[PDB]
Amino acid sequence: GLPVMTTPGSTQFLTSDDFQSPSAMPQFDVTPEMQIPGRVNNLMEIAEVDSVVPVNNTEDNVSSLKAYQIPVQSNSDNGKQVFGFPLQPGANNVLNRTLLGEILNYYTHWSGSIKLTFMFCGSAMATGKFLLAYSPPGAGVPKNRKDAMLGTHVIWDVGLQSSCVLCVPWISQTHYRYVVEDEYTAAGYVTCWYQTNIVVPADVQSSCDILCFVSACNDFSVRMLKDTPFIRQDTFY
Amino acid sequence: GLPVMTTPGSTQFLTSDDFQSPSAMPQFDVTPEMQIPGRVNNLMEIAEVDSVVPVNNTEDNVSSLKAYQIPVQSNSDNGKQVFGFPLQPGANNVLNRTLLGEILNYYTHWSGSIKLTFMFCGSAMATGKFLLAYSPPGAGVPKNRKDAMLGTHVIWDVGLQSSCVLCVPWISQTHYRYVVEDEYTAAGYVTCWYQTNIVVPADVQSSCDILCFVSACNDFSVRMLKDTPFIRQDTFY
Amino acid sequence: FCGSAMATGKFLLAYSPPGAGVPKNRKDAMLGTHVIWDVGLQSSCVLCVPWISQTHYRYV
Amino acid sequence: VARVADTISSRPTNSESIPALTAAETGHTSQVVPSDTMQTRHVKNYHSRSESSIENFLCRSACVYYATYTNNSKKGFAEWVINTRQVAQLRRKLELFTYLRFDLELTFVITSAQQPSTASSVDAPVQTHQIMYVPPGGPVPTKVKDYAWQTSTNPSVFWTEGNAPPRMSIPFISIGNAYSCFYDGWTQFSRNGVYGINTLNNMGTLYMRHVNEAGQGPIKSTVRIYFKPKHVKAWVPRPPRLCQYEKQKNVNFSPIGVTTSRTDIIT
Amino acid sequence: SDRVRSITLGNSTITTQECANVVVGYGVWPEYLKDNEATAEDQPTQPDVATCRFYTLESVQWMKNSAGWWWKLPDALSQMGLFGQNMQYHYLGRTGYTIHVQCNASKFHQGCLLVVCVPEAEMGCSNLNNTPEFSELSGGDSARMFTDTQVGESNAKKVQTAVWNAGMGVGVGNLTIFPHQWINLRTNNSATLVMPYINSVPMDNMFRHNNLTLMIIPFVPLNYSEGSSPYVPITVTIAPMCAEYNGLRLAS
Amino acid sequence: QVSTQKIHYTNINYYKDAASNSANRQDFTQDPGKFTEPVKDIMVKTMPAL
Amino acid sequence: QVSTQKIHYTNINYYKDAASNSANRQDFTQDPGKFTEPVKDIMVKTMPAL
Amino acid sequence: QVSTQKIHYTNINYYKDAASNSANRQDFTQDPGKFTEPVKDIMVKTMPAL
Amino acid sequence: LSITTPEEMIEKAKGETAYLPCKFTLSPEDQGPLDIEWLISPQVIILYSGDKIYDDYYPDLKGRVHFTSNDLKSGDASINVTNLQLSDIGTYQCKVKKAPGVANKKIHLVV
Amino acid sequence: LSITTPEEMIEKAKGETAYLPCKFTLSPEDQGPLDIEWLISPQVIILYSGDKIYDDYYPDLKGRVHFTSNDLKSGDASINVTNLQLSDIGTYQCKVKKAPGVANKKIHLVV
Repeated sequence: GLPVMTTPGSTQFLTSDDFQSPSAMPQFDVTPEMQIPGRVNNLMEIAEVDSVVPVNNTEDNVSSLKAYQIPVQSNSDNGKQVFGFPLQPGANNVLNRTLLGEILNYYTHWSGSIKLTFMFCGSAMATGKFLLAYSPPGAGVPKNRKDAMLGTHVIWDVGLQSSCVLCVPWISQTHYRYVVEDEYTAAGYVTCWYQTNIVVPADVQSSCDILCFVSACNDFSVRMLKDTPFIRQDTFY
Repeated sequence: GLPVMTTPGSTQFLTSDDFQSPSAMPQFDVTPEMQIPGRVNNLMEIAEVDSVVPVNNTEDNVSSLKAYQIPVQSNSDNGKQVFGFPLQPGANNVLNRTLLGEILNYYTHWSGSIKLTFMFCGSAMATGKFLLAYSPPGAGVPKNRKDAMLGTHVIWDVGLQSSCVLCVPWISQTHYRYVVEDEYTAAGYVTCWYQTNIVVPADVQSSCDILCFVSACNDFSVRMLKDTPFIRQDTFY
Repeated sequence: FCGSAMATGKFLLAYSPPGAGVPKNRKDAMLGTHVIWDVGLQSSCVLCVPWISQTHYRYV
Repeated sequence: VARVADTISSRPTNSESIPALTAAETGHTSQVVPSDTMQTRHVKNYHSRSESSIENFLCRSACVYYATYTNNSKKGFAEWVINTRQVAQLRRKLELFTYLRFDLELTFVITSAQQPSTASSVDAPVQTHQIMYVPPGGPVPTKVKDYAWQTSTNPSVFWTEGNAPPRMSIPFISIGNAYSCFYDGWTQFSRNGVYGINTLNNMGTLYMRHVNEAGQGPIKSTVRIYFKPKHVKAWVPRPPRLCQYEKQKNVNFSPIGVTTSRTDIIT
Repeated sequence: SDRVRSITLGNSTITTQECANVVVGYGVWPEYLKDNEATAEDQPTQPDVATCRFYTLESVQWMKNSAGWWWKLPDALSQMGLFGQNMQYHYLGRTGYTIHVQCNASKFHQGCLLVVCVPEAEMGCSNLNNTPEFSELSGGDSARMFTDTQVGESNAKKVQTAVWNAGMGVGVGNLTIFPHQWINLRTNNSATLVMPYINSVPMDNMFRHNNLTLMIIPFVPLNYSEGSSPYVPITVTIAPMCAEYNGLRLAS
Repeated sequence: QVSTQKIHYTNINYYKDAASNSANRQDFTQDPGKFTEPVKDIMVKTMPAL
Repeated sequence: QVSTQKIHYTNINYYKDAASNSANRQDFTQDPGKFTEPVKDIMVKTMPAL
Repeated sequence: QVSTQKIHYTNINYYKDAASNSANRQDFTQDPGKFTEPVKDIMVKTMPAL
Repeated sequence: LSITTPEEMIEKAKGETAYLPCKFTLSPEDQGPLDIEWLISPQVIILYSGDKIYDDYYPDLKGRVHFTSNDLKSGDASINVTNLQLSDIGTYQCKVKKAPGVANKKIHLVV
Repeated sequence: LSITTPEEMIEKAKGETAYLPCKFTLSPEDQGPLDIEWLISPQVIILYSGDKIYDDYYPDLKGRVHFTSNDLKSGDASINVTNLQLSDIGTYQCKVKKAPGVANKKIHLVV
């Protein structure tokens, strides 16, 4: 006849509690496990994997494979802008459906730096140079090559190799950032300008393309798990 | 006044729980046990015991003792089929009411190999040879002796001894198999062909019979206990 | 390959031991012994036919 | 502790070791850290990746299916085959992997609702529900007033209102070594019939019914079922489902663009 | 150097002067079945030279307006000699493949490919009620192809071959999480993957379960100026490794 | 039995099974070396990939 | 008192009887040698039965 | 675990977090030397402030 | 339960025999009694309840329909429609109900 | 939700264009569908529900009002009132309702 007292919080069903429970089938012997290859152990072994970014939406290149091709042609004037998009890896309509996006859309607070691998999938005799700049927020978007080379930037050269990994650093006042579209914690902008024109020999196409990947560095993290706003349902299947 | 909290799962009656309980009659002294012979300790001491298989149903040899006699007579042509039945030891209408069947019909997942003892209960001057084949699934049933001797088979000879134990091996992708009639986990077929004809001297009957037993090897096991689909009831007795 | 300097390609050098006829489709000859030659900086590939015969010698 | 790696200081170099340029053809993702393309300060990092693990991502209960059954009617009782394909907020979390292995923790939240009775002075006592679990192959009941309910050795639970919701635990019940959330290939050796159907993940049914009788006025109830995958291990990750589900059996869909669109490539 | 490789198996050899590194599955190398994991009750057979070699599938043309191609893996070698012959008489069997795809072009063309090997690729039908039949889901060492237009609805048993969804209802960009390599006609010439046995049971039948799928999706389409060769073919050559079977039976 | 938390905390197992214990929540181990770099020859960061 | 499960688990007896303890569930012992081979002379496998 | 009260008292932690423990109620420490005398040179009581 | 093709289009000529197949397999979780129906939407036309056939329901089709197989409990619900006419255009529903599963087949016949 | 100025006084001359601005920002806890209203108290005059405009509600003002921006989901609810007259004195309420937030703006127009 031990004396006990029932504290508030009894006879409730918390959705995310961890308690023991009586077994339904006792002495069930499960089948022994097998060393199946490819064992994930933390969802941050998926943010490390590159995935192409649909950065050419344009409302008609979306329902096709053209959304991933970035137009790069032999310009006449120097210092033109190739692309540009704000960096909100959970709210932007570009980094949303990438492999990083559907991992971020389950959490709310993230951190760490992001890499951006580019790959010149053009001809074999063509060269050129591009300026990948990342301007932290506070002002507007940069509008002239003279403006964007003030921020953080790499001057990419195309040669034997076919890539250059602009890693956006983690420059923010707070230890985290929201994944929803906010204004208090903006994360800047990403641009990419012609350093020098795209020159080609004769009998070679002047319309080349570029693909762009995205991933996380080795200091990424998330927090405050929630559910995704993408998948709806009205009745059962 | 210890503080406690009541977790979900209280004031419920789980049908298969194991808890202590207050005694109804305290200090009851039971009568001392007696070394009664024949103590079973695990229902896998019953699957080891042979039991004849009703493998001659034929819709009229069922309501008699003829269901267990396998017709074997002195044929004229060579290479005839004696019997044949699929091997689903919980769903087939042949291995169902054997002693293995009413042990399997309480569980759902089984494993291990099965032996099949045959016994030529014929005359004393008659000889012959039979080919007991077990064709794993994937194709249809074998239809010619040339086809069934491709699988696993023993070539039985009748002499002084009067038995031959075809042991079907355990050849299956999964660690278990369902006892209900399924298609994803079929277990093959069992056939038995004339190797050579059944010859007899004069003044001896040419119509002999054969009985067939069934049992489990020493690596049998079951799991996931349920109730049998055989016994019904509408009101109490 | 004594061709040009910008041209590439790949060839399948197959040696089918006897017993059947000559192979007549690429699907047939890649069943025997074969190398899949690629042309690049180097300009050669040495298919070595092995010694596969029942007798210790062969007539000329 | 699962701490993330800190960042080390750097100085402005001028050398032949270029960490930036690499070859993405090799299928080998980059491995650079910001300390290799700019000047960084030695920042101790205390962030932790604990709340992103597998057991912190999956071990959270989620409604699966819910049925209703009236009291004052013949065969008023609910059946349900056990499968996670039906609700989509949980289906998508289980498609991120191909071969899962977990034991379960069910939970039933049973409620009642008084129906439009017609007599006068209706008053009913507390109710008692039964939730019977039939393994795959057992005998199934046909009506409420049946003798497969009591005289049975299946696992069932008896629960009455006004108390905590019932809960039982189910171990890893399968024929293989992992549940398969995908299975490409037919189920008949002749390659006919249904396409993506597998015996590997079957778990039986669930029969529920009232225990009281019809006193004076019908009572429709409702039961909600909640999963909780514990001890989970995942294998062979998979991209997340994009197109909207349409059926519970297969993975049919209608094609839809990759992302929502913007007005111009530079905005 | 660091650009050349020389792969040999059985009695066949593959040599490439210009290529990138080789990607090896999920980090494991294909080997036989240990006896802690074995489930068959009998002893398996191991040809080991009669099957472990490079079979060459049929060729495909890379037109400018191409969409893609896919092969169902332990189904495409159904007719290639001793492998297909041992795949019939037995009942179980495990393998591990060494896929190699090769498409060469000059220095004046442009293009790119994504050579991915998606495991357990389940595809969706054109009609939401039905499921794709066998004839239009795979072909004996023949390449079924994607499309750039959404397949209509009045078709009864067909595959939805809209490429921007990879047929599986998943976004086509996120496919890189599986082992893959890029055929890039600028610097690359050949892509090669080494895929172990990935399945939830130690062995399985091979006529009912295509436990892999080799897809090829041209991201940057082929393009060239007038004068260069207008015909650029692709050829994939697959080679089993560490194969073994169980459970003899009749032909089927 | 007694272990640390996110000080200490005490846990006792009551039932006689394994699928009845509470969630683990504390298997902190990762190894992306099989998804990021699944190549045969080691790739050094500084030196070029070719 | 403390024993292993299908790690460890703790059990304590409260009442002062024997028919009040919980089920055993852990008497794993078998001996089919009295149902399979109930014969007087030992039967060896290889040599014939006669 | 066991500590004194306002005799002794026993406390045991059950859950595996840190925000689940009860209130502390026993952090008795003060230091007004940063609000009362926030000056650079020390000020002695007896001697005048100038 | 599962039907191989939940809906399709069939075309036959007037005066021929119309084959409207209905195949299925049985998952392990199905152990109840068998029930097979057949509908028409220009109304039951044939039943199979309790292993016995009841098939005098549609006066327009008397004897003009009957099951094909002799193993109706194995996955065969097909019907043999004979002597096709012009008043036989309409959608058919092969409704099979084995506890606790259910599956249908929408055969839209056009002539 | 939050409006920059919940109420102010505006003065324009008869025959000019009247600018009645309505700006807002979006807190993180707002994720529902968008709704924007406009009232008048001398009665809805224009709606924005489901990303589509419904604006034939006030017979006295037909075509004399229309939104300005082309990014109405970014924080612009302003209306372009043209050709001011004398019967247009009254308080306006810019009622925007995004789940689960709500914010108003009381524009008292005098002429």
